[PDB]
Amino acid sequence: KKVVLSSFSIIGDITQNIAKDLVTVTTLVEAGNDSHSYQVTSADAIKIQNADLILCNGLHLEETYMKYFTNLKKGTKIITVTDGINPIGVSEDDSEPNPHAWMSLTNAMIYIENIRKALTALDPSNAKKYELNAREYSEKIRNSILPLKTRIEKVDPEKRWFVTSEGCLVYLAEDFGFKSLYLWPINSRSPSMMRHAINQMRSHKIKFIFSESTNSDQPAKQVAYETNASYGGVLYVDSLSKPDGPAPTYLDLLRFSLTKIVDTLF
Ligand SMILES: [Zn+2]
Repeated sequence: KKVVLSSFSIIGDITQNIAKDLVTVTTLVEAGNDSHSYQVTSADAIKIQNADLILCNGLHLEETYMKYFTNLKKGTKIITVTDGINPIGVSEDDSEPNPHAWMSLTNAMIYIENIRKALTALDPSNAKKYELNAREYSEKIRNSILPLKTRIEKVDPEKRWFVTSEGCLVYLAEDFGFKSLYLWPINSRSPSMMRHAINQMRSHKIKFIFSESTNSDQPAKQVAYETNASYGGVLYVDSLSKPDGPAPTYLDLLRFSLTKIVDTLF
């Protein structure tokens, strides 16, 4: 039985829905651990050696721990599951890529397709099962998320802003046709970015700013105070929640976070 290692919980869960126990799906950065800054342990090194296929986000998500993906089993490839996704930079222009491509309905389909493709090349005798599984999961995501997009698209053009702490929604904004404002591009910053967000929120009359499940809510609340806006609450973006939490799957993560976003716009 083949072993497929996903770099973090979001990719692991997507892969599980496509493979459905045809392969063993493992995860490097488990839910609750930090996808942007991870220390690979000795036990993790065993997962890496056992991997017949390694599934990474790319867009530099794994840059600080890519060095551990060495001395690999012969034939084991590292697949970048964001292939075909136009990067969005961390600056406001050339700059490093923002890694959070999975916060997008469109990109969900691309993650799924790339994983289907890689699983099929790894395990070609199960091609028909991966094909079926990938379509079913794609439809499942679409059925849950599209009604949220439909509500979101009713927002008036003046209020088309996602304001967050980390720049975690830049791909969602591009996907749905919103503008995004944030305090720092990637979780572990700067006074000027905070000042810029405060001025932009006042200039555009923005009413809400969120924080997220793995960072502090204090900067968002301070910005809310200084802008006469409201704190929007906590979104899930960088990790699945614990199993008894609100976002224990990728589908649930998208559904929860987008629901919470719509429920502040209306
Ligand atoms: Zn992040």
